[PDB]
Amino acid sequence: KILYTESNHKRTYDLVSLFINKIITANKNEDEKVDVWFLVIPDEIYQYCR
Amino acid sequence: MKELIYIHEPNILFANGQKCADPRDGLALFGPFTKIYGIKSGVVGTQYGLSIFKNYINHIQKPIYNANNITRPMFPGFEAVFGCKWDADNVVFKEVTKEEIEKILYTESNHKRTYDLVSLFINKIITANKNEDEKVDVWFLVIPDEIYQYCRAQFHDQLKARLLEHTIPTQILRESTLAWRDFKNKFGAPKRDFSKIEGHLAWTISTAAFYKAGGKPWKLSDIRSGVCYLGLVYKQIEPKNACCAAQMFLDNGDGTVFKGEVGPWYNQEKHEFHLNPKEAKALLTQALNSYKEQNGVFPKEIFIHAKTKFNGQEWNAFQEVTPEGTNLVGVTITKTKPLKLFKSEGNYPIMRGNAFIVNERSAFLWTVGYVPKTESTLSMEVPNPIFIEINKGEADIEQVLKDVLALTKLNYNACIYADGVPVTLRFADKIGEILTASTELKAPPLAFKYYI
Amino acid sequence: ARNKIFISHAAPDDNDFTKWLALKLIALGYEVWCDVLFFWKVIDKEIREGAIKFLLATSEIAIKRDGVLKEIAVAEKVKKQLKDDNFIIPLIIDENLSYDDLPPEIIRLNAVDFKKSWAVGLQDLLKALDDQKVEKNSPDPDKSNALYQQIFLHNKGIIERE
Amino acid sequence: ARNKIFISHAAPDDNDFTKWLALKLIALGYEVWCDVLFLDKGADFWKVIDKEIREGAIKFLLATSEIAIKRDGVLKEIAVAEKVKKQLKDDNFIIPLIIDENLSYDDLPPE
Amino acid sequence: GAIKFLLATSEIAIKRDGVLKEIAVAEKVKKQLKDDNFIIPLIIDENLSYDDLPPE
Amino acid sequence: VREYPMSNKMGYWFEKGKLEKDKFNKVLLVGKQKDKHWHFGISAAGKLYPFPVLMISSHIFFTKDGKELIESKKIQHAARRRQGKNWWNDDWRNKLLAFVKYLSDDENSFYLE
Ligand SMILES: [Mg+2]
Repeated sequence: KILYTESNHKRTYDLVSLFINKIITANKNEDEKVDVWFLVIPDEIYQYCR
Repeated sequence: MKELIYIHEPNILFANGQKCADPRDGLALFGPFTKIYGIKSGVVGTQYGLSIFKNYINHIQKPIYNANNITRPMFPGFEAVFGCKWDADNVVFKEVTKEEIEKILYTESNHKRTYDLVSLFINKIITANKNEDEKVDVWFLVIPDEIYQYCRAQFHDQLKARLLEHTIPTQILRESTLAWRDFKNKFGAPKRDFSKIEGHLAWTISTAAFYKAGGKPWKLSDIRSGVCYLGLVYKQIEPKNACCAAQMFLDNGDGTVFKGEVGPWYNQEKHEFHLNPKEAKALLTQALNSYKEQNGVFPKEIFIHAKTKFNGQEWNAFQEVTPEGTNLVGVTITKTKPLKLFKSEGNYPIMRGNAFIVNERSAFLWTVGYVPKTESTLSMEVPNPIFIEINKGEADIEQVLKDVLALTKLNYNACIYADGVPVTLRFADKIGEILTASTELKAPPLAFKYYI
Repeated sequence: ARNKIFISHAAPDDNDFTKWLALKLIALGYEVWCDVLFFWKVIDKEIREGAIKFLLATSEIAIKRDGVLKEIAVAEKVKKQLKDDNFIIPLIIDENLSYDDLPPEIIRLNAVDFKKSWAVGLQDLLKALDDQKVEKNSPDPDKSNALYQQIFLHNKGIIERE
Repeated sequence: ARNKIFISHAAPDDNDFTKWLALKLIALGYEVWCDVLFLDKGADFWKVIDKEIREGAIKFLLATSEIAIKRDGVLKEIAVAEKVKKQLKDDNFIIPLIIDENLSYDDLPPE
Repeated sequence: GAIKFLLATSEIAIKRDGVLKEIAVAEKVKKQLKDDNFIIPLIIDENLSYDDLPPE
Repeated sequence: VREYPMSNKMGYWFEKGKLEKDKFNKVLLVGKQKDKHWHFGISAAGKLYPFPVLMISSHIFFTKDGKELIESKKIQHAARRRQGKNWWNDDWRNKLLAFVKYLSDDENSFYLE
């Protein structure tokens, strides 16, 4: 659904907001002391978002 | 002749799912439910404070023996209980000079004095977090006595509040606590004597540090699944009130999840300690959505409890935003009517867990009593029981008693046998004391680690 | 067969250490025999036939206790018949016990250090046990649970009088 | 047969160096006996330290340091090391590995 | 009570663990006394090579 | 009974000398603490829920020479917090029951006009 947005600015910003929001929330709600957040990004993210 | 039903002690899960009734025994025997690799300390104090902190950490490395070992369990040592390492040599120390504290204290404005005292420590903490690559799990603030007594718009509340946007677990330790031997009230004896309770002090401090560093010392399992035990606390701002919510529930893996559920809900009203329909609907939608995202399906019961009674309008709003198939139970827990039970022949108070059922819609519960497990009663004097009233909805008055007693056993800020009031209410109270100590946050963190 | 680890110590004082260690060893699948966990004839019996290791909770009072040295004396005797040099393992716990007041039947031996932290000592003890191939059952929390309650989680019992 | 490389060192600080030294030699396949890494708990350590120096050791490595030469318990391993060296007619037996910066071949024991 | 610890050393007195226990305590006591001239061995066995004794 | 006003309730205690040897039912209800005199006191609030009862609450009041009340609330609270350590479960029960039994008019009750 984020992939199909027309504007490239909206495409890259929403994908960034997708990953960081989950990380940010999981760094405020989860009681787990995560050390490094590893973002295993799918390959569609790399080249479709370009 | 009045009959008192008895509610049995619930069991709290420990390492490998093993059950016990005392955290001070369950941890020392079994170990925490989840183990962390270790705890990187972080200290913001003087050279005196850093020396005290290192001395205390190395002291709790060794076993701690308190005078009455039989009644209060001894402390094996930090690594012996929790299984992780907590060394005093891994300190990312950020020095605070007594002189800058002195120039802060000399300012005429008391509000500016406390703001600057908070700002010193928090800005040093922020600087280290963003500059020092050394990972710090918990920041331990060894404050001197001058801060505690001169500064009295609270130091602790603002300090915990102004760090919320950065999500930094912190632990304030007044140097009077860590160096109690060398803090005497000019008589030649300590101002407060920890000698007979040194082991319990080690228990409390170590448990607080372990929790704030990503470890779960123990979890609960003796609660009904599918129910979202939800607690509200109202705090005064002077003519506004501030509602704060804390929620506890069992997940798909049958693991209790205890987390705050706080959103800003400010009401300015003549009739105080009540919510407008919009605030209540928001409240309940937030909690239900949190349960939905944690478990997928909606709760089978929303066990709303509070220290106050709900009016009609907010309950109608609650029902309106509630989906179908979910029941709402509103319970008021009050601790004001003195019902002091004296045992006929003897010298030790009524056992904890006794319950007096008034009727189908009320009960008395002795969440504080005399616990044989430690042989030490939780109350010096006669313990006042909590009045549990099923204000709204349908419920079993004994089931509510056992549920409240279970909720009284999750205080991570202290490793006592059990809490006098249910933990959700006390932690929501702490949140309200902190979340109302600074500017409104767009999204406060929902982990107690940052508050307690 | 001998598949039990005798734990000797001072009766009124060393209870705390032995209780933790015995429960710790039981939780790991071992078979532990402690007087606090569980008469002189009986004590000797285990050391003479049932015991496979003799762990000495050594402290400034456990070496001045007449009844403990007798358990050491029989332990020295049993150690010889078994042709096992590694029979008596001196768990040193007291802070002020420093390798100069040790009784002569234990001085020749190397202790397991518990003076600085119990956790590393238990880590040391387990290492010695596996190095010496002491057999141990599965740490099932069932029969072990029984001992745990018999020790503390049965004490939780609530007298049911009116 | 004597196919083990004994290591002597000061008890408290030399551990770090010896631990790295012991593991590397083991990783290379050299059999190694360290007084803290291969000593069983509860044994009569001199009984087994002396015995293996006489019987188990084919090389003797001394982690030489400013305190490893002033340590009473190490020189005893040296003193027996010289004796077993004599019977073994192997002059290349004791190898005093010098690690300390401040120790420079002018406060070393005559042995 | 002891001020000196004379060890009647022979090819069997050094294989007697009971005896080795008595040295083990002596040595420590020697450290308590800092008396390096405490254990003063007595070798009567010409069979003993004089150079086959415990490190202590 | 001599009255001492609370914040939101009414306390009642015995002036020293009103009781025989300042004690009743072999239970001391007025005593001495250092330079001050402690006076066991009660406050009554009658409730109809669950069932009609008279909820009584225990208190400790302090006087200088057993005559007039110390006019410092902080001093009174501090004196009580220290005096509370001594008394136990049985000590509070005996004092409360003995103080109530003084109210008795007939053998097994007492009437309110
Ligand atoms: Mg706290």
